[PDB]
Amino acid sequence: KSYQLKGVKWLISLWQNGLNGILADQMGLGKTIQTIGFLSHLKGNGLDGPYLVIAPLSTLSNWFNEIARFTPSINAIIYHGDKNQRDELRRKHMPKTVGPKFPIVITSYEVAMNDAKRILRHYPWKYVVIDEGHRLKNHKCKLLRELKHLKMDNKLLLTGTPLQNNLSELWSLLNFILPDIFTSHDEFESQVVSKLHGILRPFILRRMKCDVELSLPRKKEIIMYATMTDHQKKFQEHLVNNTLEAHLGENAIRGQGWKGKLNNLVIQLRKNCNHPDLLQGQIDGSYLYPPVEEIVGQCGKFRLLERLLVRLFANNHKVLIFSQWTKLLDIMDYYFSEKGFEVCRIDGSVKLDERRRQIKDFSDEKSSCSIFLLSTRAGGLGINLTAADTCILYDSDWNPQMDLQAMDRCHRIGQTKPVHVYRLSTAQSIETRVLKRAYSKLKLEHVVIGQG
Amino acid sequence: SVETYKIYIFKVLKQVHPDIGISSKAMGIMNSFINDIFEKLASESSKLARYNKKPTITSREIQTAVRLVLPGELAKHAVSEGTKAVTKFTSS
Amino acid sequence: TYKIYIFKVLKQVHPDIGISSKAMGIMNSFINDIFEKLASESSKLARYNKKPTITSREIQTAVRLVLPGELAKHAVSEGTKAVTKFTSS
Amino acid sequence: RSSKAGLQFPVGRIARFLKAGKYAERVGAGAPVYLAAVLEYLAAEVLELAGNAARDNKKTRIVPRHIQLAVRNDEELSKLLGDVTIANGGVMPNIHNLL
Amino acid sequence: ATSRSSKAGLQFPVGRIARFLKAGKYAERVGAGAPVYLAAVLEYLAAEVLELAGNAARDNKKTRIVPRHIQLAVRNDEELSKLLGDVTIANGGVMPNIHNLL
Amino acid sequence: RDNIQGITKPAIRRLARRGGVKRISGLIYEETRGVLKIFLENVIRDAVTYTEHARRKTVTAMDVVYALKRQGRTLYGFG
Amino acid sequence: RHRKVLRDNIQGITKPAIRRLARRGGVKRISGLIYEETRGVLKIFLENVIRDAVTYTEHARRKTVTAMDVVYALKRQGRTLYGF
Amino acid sequence: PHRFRPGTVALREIRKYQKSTELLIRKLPFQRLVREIAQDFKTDLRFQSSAVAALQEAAEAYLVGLFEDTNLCAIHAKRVTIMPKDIQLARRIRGERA
Amino acid sequence: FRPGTVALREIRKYQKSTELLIRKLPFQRLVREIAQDFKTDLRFQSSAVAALQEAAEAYLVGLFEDTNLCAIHAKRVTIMPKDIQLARRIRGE
DNA sequence: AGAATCCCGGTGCCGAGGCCGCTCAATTGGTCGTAGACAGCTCTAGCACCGCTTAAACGCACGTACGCGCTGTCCCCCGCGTTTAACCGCCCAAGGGGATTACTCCCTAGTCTCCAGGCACGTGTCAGATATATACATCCGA
DNA sequence: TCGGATGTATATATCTGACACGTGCCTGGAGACTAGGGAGTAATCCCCTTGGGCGGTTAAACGCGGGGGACAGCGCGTACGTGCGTTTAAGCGGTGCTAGAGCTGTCTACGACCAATTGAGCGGCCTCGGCACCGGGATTCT
Ligand SMILES: Nc1ncnc2c1ncn2[C@@H]1O[C@H](COP(=O)(O)OP(=O)(O)O)[C@@H](O)[C@H]1O
Ligand code: BEF
Repeated sequence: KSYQLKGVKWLISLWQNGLNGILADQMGLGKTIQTIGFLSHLKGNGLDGPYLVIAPLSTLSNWFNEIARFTPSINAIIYHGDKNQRDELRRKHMPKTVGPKFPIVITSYEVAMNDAKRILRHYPWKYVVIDEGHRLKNHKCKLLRELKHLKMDNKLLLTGTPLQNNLSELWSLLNFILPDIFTSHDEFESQVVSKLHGILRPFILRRMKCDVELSLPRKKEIIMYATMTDHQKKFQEHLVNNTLEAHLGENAIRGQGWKGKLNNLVIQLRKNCNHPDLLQGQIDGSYLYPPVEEIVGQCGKFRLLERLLVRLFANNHKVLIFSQWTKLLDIMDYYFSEKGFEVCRIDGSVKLDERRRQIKDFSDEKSSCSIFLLSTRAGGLGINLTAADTCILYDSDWNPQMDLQAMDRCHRIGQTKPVHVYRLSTAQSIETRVLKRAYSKLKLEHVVIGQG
Repeated sequence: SVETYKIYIFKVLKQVHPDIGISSKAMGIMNSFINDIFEKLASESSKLARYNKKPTITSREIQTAVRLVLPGELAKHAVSEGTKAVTKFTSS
Repeated sequence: TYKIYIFKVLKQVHPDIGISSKAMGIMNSFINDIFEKLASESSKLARYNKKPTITSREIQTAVRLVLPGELAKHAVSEGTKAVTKFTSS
Repeated sequence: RSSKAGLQFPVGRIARFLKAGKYAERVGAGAPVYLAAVLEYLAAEVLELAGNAARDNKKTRIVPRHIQLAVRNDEELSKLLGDVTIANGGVMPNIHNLL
Repeated sequence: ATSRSSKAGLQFPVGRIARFLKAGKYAERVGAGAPVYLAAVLEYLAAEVLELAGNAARDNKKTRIVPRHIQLAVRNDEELSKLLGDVTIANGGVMPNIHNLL
Repeated sequence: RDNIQGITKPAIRRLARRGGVKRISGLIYEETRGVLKIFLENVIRDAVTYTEHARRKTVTAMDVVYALKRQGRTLYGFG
Repeated sequence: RHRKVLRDNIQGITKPAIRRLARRGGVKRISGLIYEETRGVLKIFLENVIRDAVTYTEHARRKTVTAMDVVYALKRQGRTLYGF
Repeated sequence: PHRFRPGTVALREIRKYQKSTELLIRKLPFQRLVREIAQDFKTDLRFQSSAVAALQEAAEAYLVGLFEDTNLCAIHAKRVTIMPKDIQLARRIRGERA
Repeated sequence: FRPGTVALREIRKYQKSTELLIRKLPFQRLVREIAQDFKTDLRFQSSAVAALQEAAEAYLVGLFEDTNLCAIHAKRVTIMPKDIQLARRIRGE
């Protein structure tokens, strides 16, 4: 907790100079067990005044829970939903009169964006705190426009991956967290590496997973390729050439003359490399999910998952599965549910309070729902799964920092068992192209880390 | 780079209703109307010169293009005004 | 008039049928009407693209725009066959 | 040029348009003048009706609805613009043989 | 001096079509395949109508095509009735049509 | 001159019979007499304009065919 | 067995939309067989226009249907469209 | 006396006039009509004798077309008789003057 | 309210407005499926699909208001598919 | 009597109107060659008067069957309320597509030279018209 | 259900006047060179159509009274169809006879082409108020 005591030493300092800061603390530690600490440091004597917290739907819940467990009594309230939010607005506390009962205002990015009018009226907010800074990495996003209408006399940004894509996301954030850094001229950084470290030493504060305490044994991220099977090769060529919509149209049970999905070959070849059923399910209606239930073994990457999982049940340590889409997680669930495994799943389609209890059950150690399906953006940010021990990323791309945030989900203060990561992939395929692109993006990331 | 009839329609409107203004959608509607009418009259004049054997489009067959393209009471005024201009153009 | 040529085509499809003096007038009017429809559609097609030449692509698009579906489908093949025989042979 | 004629439209641009579209080989001198006068006349008769329809609605700026109403009331213009649909102009309100 | 029609294998006058395309100045220049294509299309349409008219004349047990037969052939067929939708063949007449008691 | 009455009732009945009609009401005749005059006025007003453009004093047979083609009514058989 | 969640696009034109169109036409009562008749005349009209607007696009060597092809296709059928 | 039932001599007339191609109005009154109409636009006119023929044959093909769809309006309304209502309906959903 | 009184409310409400009565996304999906049978692998400008909807809705509104003259001619108030067919029979479609 | 509605004070904000630096369009002047207008003549083209025949229009009487109104039944469409899922949506990503400008060639427009077509006019040879005749088929009334 | 009134449908003829070839010049073909440039086929930067998501929350879908509109049937009587005996007037043929439409010859004016200006308009800077846009109450309503 020492680091977290240096985390509260530096946000009490920021409060002093009248500065704004980007808490880029390492993901998987501190942050919130450090945000509420600063918030009690001021709620004591300094009160709360207009205090507003905005965060992703999944975290809002975890935050309320943490408040209920770390702080003895912080008047707080979760302003979630619409129309039902109108009643709690006043059964909250006086309109603008801020007393020892004025409850902490916790909202979401949608609510904040859709009805800023309501909160626009409130006094200069003592401290607006935005949980996931990456949300504002675009300088034309409508949330940013609506976020300026608020009269804010102080700002704060929490994150763990400040830059992911390029430097312009650093540029857009700065202007926001600190408009004293307007610099709306492409920036002057572009030797210079040191010059950038002069501007950024004052605010950015990052730690590291190694820190000092052993706690979490080192993790291992390892890539285990698979060999594309014959049928997938047949599908791939019939696309590299053409007439796939027709050779497969030979069946085409539904949507006769199914639209040639000949767009962005990369994508219609990645979907193949994920599982060929995705293509077959559309060209031919096939109301029936693969009835043989061993046609799933035609996918090479599926067969490597299966064997991995049989060897990881040999020990039973709970696994984690990630994917880019939700059709593919669905195929997986079908497959395993036929064998009989009990699965829990939280994608974006599932509701909020529904997914919160699923975790509260998955977190129940006695219950044997070991498997846990989870889509990237779905619930790869803000969820503690110390119960699980192994993360399998079926597929992820276009932004490497997307994946990391997931791995940490399992690997976070309190995870005693050492963590592995199994980035599956298919050798000599479109997947490797993406893998190399990701490596390129990381290359940039490591030049950024050398900067650090 | 893109030429239209915006200036001239605006000046005509200020000449008719000194205080009314016009939005952009209505301005586009009015531009399209003028283009449509120009194309109609010009194509009819060309074809009508082609019926006779003449390679020249004079003013007196802008007359009859107008009398074929415009209906009744609308043409009898337009024709008149046309003659007006031409007289004031030449005996100037 | 096209009468000569019209008569030739008749003696190809019905070698034993003749034609009344008025029916040949009808056929002449029909040919003169179709030619002018196609030649004006080609003119518009060339002017919409700012080209000063009416090649055999303007004629093909004018046929697709003017003739009804199954009729246009066969007219196009006839014409392309003629142009191929013209240039190659 | 087109100040000697009392017109508000460009005779020079009209002549450029007429000679560009290759409607004929030679274009006379009174042809752009005649065609530019008969266009400002039609513009002036549509705009007056549209402004009158604007005045009734207690408005000071014409909108597409006003052009629609002005065209659909008058008989001559409705006969001339009989197959045109003024993008977003509504319809002329009408009820038949029932309350 | 072989004519253009024989080179194209047609019966219509490719050269006279090219002259008709020039005169009237539909544009400035005219390609070398435009009149061949246009003449081939005109011959095709002519043979279509004449074949239907000859069938209609045989059906009426005649051997000479008259306007009535052209009317019958045009207004029986689908594409031709669409194309010649609003044309009046003179000295032809409407086809038989009685509906209901009327 | 009452030359619209020269379109007699038997001729209108003949036209209706060629149209397929079985019974005629007694008020059809004055309606038909009026809707024929409008058609003729439109066509003749265009034909005479074509005539006066040519500086001729005789309405000819293309003036009529051109007037008809202009109003959607193509006519074959007259040049 | 699950998975299949598809419907003829023709239905996306819903009964309330057809009633709104009829109400703007002046109609007071509507039989229940109107909807499948309107939904069939609309498709005929629409595929007559798209077929010409795509032909106008194939001539120009383009791959994008522009708002001007559609205007020309509509003018070919006797209906003029002002304002784009 | 031997009479026919009402509407049997009318059906043989429909068959008679739908096989012939002749011109069903008297030629002189039609010419007087068109001369009276043209007497407004220009006075002292001359009519080439093939122009009045074109006019007559353009005018009857119009009335025959109008009658065969004022007879679709009558059958839509559960009748066999045509009244002026049918002509007005037909002309109004053709746009002839709307 | 009694049957037939909030209908006239709708005739009055919808003849004053100017906005579009078909939902945009399903109409776009329809116009895309009925062009797959002329040219595969085709894209539309966003203003090309707004122009198709403006013309289609105008067409349907214009057809509904003479389909209503046919129903009144037959002494009814309810439009039936027989009326649409009479209206399209005479307009020429 | 519970339901329907306009007008009048309160609200922002972004599109219409001004300014602008400009550069490429439209003006003035000057030549040339060939479309105008025009005058003269000729021969078609149009119109009009007359007498005769006969076919069509016109008036009329009956009678009937089709239009129109009134009444009853039942069914299906409308209005309202609840619950589900979809369009107007915030974000994500690569891309292909689309209007740009490049020397390069060859492919149309000319100016001409003659063989070739075609169009007009002068003749016969019908073949589908028409009238008389003969069955073979159909409305009609009882 | 027959027997009768006619109505169309087959078969004899003549009889045109037309449709078919064969001439005649005379204008349009095709053929050969030359010129200019108009496409053609490249190379590049981009604004731009094309997938996922993901919320969410209007709008769509479902169901339930219950009346009011469609449709069938029945009666009456009025207007239109059929057939017959007059009454016009269109339509065959003969006279002319002017008022045009068509072609050619001749000169003067008018429009295309081309050089050198310069002030019109177009794309892109800002700035403020007439659109909207919200509650909040008096008034109709069926
Ligand atoms: N200072 C602390 N005291 C007690 N438990 C702690 C402390 N820091 C971390 N933890 C435990 O580790 C978990 C992970 O830390 P958390 O604050 O959730 O991380 P993150 O920074 O990702 O939000 C906490 O939920 C809690 O159980
Ligand atoms: F709140 Be932590 F980033 F999971």
